[PDB]
Amino acid sequence: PIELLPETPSQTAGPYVHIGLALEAAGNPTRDQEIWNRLAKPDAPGEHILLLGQVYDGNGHLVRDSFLEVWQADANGEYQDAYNLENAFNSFGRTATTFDAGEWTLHTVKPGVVNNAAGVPMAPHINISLFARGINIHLHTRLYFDDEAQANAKCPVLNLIEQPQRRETLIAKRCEVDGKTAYRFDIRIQGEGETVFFDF
Amino acid sequence: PIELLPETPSQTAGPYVHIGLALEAAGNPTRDQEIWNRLAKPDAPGEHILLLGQVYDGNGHLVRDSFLEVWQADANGEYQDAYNLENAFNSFGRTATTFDAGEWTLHTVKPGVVNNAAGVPMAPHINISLFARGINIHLHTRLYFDDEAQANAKCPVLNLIEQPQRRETLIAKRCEVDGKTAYRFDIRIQGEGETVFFDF
Amino acid sequence: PIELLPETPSQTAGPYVHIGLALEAAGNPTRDQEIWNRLAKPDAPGEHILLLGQVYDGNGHLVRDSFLEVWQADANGEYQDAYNLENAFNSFGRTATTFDAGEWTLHTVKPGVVNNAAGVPMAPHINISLFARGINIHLHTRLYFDDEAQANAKCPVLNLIEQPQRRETLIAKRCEVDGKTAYRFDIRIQGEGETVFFDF
Amino acid sequence: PIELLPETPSQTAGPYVHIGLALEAAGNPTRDQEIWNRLAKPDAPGEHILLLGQVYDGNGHLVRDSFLEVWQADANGEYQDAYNLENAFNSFGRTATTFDAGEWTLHTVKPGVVNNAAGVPMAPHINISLFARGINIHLHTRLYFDDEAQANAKCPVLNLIEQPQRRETLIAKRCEVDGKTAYRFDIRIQGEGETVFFDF
Amino acid sequence: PAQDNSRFVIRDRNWHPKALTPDYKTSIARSPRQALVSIPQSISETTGPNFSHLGFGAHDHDLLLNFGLPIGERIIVAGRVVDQYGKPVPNTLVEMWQANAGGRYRHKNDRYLAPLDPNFGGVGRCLTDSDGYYSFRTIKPGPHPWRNGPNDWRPAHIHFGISGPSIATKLITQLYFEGDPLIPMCPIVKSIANPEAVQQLIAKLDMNNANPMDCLAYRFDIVLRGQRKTHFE
Amino acid sequence: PAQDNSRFVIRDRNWHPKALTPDYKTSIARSPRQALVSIPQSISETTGPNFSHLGFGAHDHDLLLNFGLPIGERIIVAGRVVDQYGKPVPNTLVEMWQANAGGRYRHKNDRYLAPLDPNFGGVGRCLTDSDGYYSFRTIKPGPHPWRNGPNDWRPAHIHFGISGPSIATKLITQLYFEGDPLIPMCPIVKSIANPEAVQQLIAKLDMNNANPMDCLAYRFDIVLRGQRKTHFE
Amino acid sequence: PAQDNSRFVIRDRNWHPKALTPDYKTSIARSPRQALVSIPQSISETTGPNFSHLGFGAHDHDLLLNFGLPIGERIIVAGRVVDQYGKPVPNTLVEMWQANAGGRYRHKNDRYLAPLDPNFGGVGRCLTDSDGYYSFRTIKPGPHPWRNGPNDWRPAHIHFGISGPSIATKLITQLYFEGDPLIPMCPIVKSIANPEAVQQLIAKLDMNNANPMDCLAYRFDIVLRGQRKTHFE
Ligand SMILES: [Fe+3]
Ligand SMILES: [Fe+3]
Ligand SMILES: [Fe+3]
Ligand SMILES: [Fe+3]
Repeated sequence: PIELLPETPSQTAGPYVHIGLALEAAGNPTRDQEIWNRLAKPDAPGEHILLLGQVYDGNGHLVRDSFLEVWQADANGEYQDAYNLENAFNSFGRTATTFDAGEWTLHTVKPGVVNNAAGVPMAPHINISLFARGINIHLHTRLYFDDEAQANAKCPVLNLIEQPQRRETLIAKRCEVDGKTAYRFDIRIQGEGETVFFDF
Repeated sequence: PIELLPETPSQTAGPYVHIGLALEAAGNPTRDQEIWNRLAKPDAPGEHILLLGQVYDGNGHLVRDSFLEVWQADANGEYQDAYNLENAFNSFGRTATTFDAGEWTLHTVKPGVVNNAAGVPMAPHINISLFARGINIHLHTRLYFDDEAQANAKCPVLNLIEQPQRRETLIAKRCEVDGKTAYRFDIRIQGEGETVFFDF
Repeated sequence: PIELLPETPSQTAGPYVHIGLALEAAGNPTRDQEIWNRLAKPDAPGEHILLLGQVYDGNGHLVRDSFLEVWQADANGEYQDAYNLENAFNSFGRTATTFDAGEWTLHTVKPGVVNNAAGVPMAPHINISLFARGINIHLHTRLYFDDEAQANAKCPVLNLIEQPQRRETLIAKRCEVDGKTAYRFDIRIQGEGETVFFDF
Repeated sequence: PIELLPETPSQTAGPYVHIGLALEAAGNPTRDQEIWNRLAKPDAPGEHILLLGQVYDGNGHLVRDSFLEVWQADANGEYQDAYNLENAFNSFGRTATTFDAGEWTLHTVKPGVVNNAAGVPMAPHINISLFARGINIHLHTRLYFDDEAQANAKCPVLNLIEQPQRRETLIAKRCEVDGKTAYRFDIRIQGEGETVFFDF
Repeated sequence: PAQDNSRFVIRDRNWHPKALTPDYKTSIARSPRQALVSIPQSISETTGPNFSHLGFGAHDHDLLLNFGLPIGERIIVAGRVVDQYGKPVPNTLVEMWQANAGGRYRHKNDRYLAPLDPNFGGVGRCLTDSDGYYSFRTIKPGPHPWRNGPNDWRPAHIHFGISGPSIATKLITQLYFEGDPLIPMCPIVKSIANPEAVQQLIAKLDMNNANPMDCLAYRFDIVLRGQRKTHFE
Repeated sequence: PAQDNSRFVIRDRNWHPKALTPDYKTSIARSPRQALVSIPQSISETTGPNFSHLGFGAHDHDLLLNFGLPIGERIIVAGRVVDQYGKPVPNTLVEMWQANAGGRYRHKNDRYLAPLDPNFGGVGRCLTDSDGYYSFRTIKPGPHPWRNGPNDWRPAHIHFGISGPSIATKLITQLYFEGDPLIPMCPIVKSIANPEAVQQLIAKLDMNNANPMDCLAYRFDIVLRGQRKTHFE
Repeated sequence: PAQDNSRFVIRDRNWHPKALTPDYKTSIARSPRQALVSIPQSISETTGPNFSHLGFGAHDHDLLLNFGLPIGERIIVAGRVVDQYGKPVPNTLVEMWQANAGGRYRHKNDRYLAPLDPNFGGVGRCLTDSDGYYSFRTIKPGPHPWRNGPNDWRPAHIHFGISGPSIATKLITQLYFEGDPLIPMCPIVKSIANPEAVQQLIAKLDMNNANPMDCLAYRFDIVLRGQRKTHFE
């Protein structure tokens, strides 16, 4: 058969990832412009929400050295690829968990609906990529919302997960933090309640 | 790079180890002098104690064919390398678990403190090596004492174990057997509450 | 290591180089436009000078079949790369030595100063490349002026030559031909007073 | 034939030999004990002499980065191998030529006579080993004295050198320095008056 | 906004290191035990951020000046980012981090006894040019011990993160240096099963790109997943 | 005026022939005994003449018409000029000269007994096109005896001079013809130590470029020093 | 005093580099043109100094302490000194010198732009033990540019001087590091015609001698001229 050039192989991000990708978090001087955890400016249209979570290893211990990358649509269900700190809203961001802060936080807006390749609407969701020492190749997942049950029931992506019980691992639980709409999304890398990860 | 001669590969002790290393336990005639489970004679200095434990496999079942070897300093924090049955204290000994007895026992004294190579004191501990059928290469562990919380907190070795939960697995529980001071140290080879094993 | 395609290897220009590159000199019909020894037109700005010299071999015998190429800045220290016979000045030219005329001549103007990569000024100089039967790969040298001691003393290139005695081999000696300003630059390929040759 | 382990291949001493073998000369702080240019303390038996010289390359240019080691017998024709700064005389020493000092100097005594393997007397001489950048394997020579004509004539080593003319290259010329008895020994590595070098 | 016009060649998960590679101790507790769920590519996966407008500082990519001069071997690390079809990946973000010449990281948690270099930070970023080329100037990092086996040492290495055209192509990897004898002993390197794949992570000495009497150069090219147009969907 | 904006890859003096190659007698007395002095590239070394504006005659490149018809094998010699990076070198000057079919040069000093050809000059020039291509039409030169050893013969050859972008790139060489048995016997060829290097001077028969019932063709590509932009200087 | 009681196996001058090795330019004017004169061994040549009584300082052999801590890869260079017959050479003087982590030397003449390290001198000395063993603690030196060809770089190396039992055994050499890609390109290394000979100068990575979480180790054994007793003389 036909063989293209092989893709450069992946390697773990290692324990010091933060010095390269999360300057502030690493407690190191940052540059003029940094890609961080604030996707939305206070004036961005849409419902402003707060996302938070913890990452657990197979022993049920917190992962205090992870790095997370997020990608989501704006309130219109539109992906905004031109990254600029001047923008009211960016579709991309980065967050982390540290020895100092075992929990990550992201300031954004609830994503609008997007259609899959076949023209079927997917429920609102945030695409997540998880990196850390011990992870040879990054893990992909999706964050759905517990207040979109009607939508979740019909998502073609969620419907690909053979077992219903596993589907719930993808649902962030709505709460409030300082009288603000927040969602809690914990990731379990291994074992009991192991979060679903995708390949695409 | 420089390569030395390779070390002779390990092999499991097998199910009949007792015939070679634990004659009595094997219910076979012993020789004049045997290396067994009585490290100290009643007249040895230090706090006389009884050590006992059980060995569990991954299914939570008793390991009834194990063989153990211990190395510890005397009461004064000194290692007595000259093995002799005439001695009041021998730093080395051997014990086992049998079909007949699923629990092992050792008669010793609480060891004194010894410094690590960097001159930092280590909490009182007993060095253990475990062998059995199903174990291809012997397992190394340490037994520490619950009534030494202060020393334990600062042990350079215990402190190398990343998760505090894991450290607890090396702590023997003080008790009394026939109203005599004893400590119980159970070993879980696999799974829930799996005991920390070392490499050195 | 990374290896690029190999440069085509050099070969001696051979005994007849004149037929290909010095038509007149070769006593053969010339073409409409030829590249020769008149770099400056009477009306070119700068001090008009006449360059002359002999080329000696290792036994001190004249080399009557050499071919030389020159590259120099104009009076303003500028390299004029767009070669055109209409130009009052061309930064490039060609000369030779024949059995007929064992001394080469070049009509030009004294070059202006140019800076090295580091921004330091070089003493006025002419770059020269020498070819001839018996020379497998051309030789590179530079012609400097005896009437520019001040500059010469500071030239970062001249200063790269370890032995001061060797530096003098690069200095053309001022004179006059027909009461015209001239400079004589003899090249010694081998032996006594051998001319400095560069690699770059 | 029988082959033994090959000797480790030699390499040039390089341009900074001074930092490793001639601290002072190098102008770096010295250690407590340094092997240097004074073989005889003022109260050493024998005739106190001063040795000096220059080293020349193939072009007749001074070699300003040479390093020389010397080995000679005491006044009684005895080799004193036990090196000690406390000794009135050491048979071994080191000197150098530098950018600052183009001439090396040695403070010693005129060596007594020693016999060759066959029992024949050798004329008074100093064994020299020369090192420097550009020299891949050190050069061995011998320094003889002009005031020992009779002995020189019968030297079985000097006599191995086929041409009388070459023999002279090895004779130090008596002089006086600050009314002190001195001998000048210039070394010419290559060309006209090239000094004899040995193999043994 | 971004459009769903491309498809990315499926990853070869036998080429990349697996999740569980026991000699690399930390991977045991950090590898999923369930199979990964495969999903069709949609706009969510085939799009990603474009960093053409991020405001890059003048010395963002020059580790010699972005933090006197650091001590260590002065090198230029350069290469090109192309896809599996061999097409250049223009204007893509390349981020890198490393230790100093002594193998010490400028991070709290690094207690290695080799000192910090007052003039060295060890973080850089560069946007590829029209042709997919990037370059950094830095000092060659030193190997460093780590608590894995009792005497484990990572070979000298530089951490790299590449964005590519989509979240589907985003990759984090590590560069190693030609001839390093530590390479074959490293359990992180050995997480990779095919030796042919290991070869792709080795930067080659590049005398052609070196600055004489200044610094040496290493060449490291990166291949992201092949991008094709959707067809007959 | 020209500007200093490029650097050239350092030549490999172990690839090119050495100065002293004793079998080639004339080299004994014309080879320097001191070492070349290495100097850093500056605007003086990295610029050179551009011959784009020289006025070339219509048959400058046609030795069949530039001097009846000459006697001998009608051939085209074509090829491309690229740098070490594989980049084409456009508008560069290519000059050649050779003997006639009998191995006689049109030069006073040539006293070989093979006659001159009244219709043959043996001089040509061509500026490369936008793709670095050049071509000539001539007749295949014959071997010629020369006074080196007692029975020395030069393989049939064509002399070449190529300008390139700078004086650093300029080069003079010789083309030889595929299969000529005299090649391995020539002390001039032999001035080159590496056999792989000799192969680069051999022109290959090119039937694809030949004109049926008219003339054959040979392909001879040339590689000049690799040119790159300056960085971190 | 010393006595003439031994003979040394004659040197193989085809194994050692020759005097004239033109690619290493300074060797052209510093190589004798006349042949060496062979002489029989006498007391003059078979004896040498014994350094057993030199008063060495406590850190003479520890470059980490003998000049804060130096920046760079912490290593131990250890090995044994033996003769051709495989016999240890006890209580012999071993001296070494090198550059810092950046290839910079602590000498007036070293103008390279890489900074000096305020905590590194680069000189050591050690007396072999009863078994012929020596060891030093230092940092791995960096390659350095030098003016030979226009882009020459010495491989990372350490200069060694060994006394041995006589002036006939005295040697000066250089140690190179396993896998360094610069090795094959070095005109100095190439002064050695035999590849097998070159291999003898490469120090091997020695994980067995390393101190976990502290420093790596390299092994470099030295072979001096065989020493035998006189017979039938
Ligand atoms: Fe790292
Ligand atoms: Fe058995
Ligand atoms: Fe010819
Ligand atoms: Fe050196």
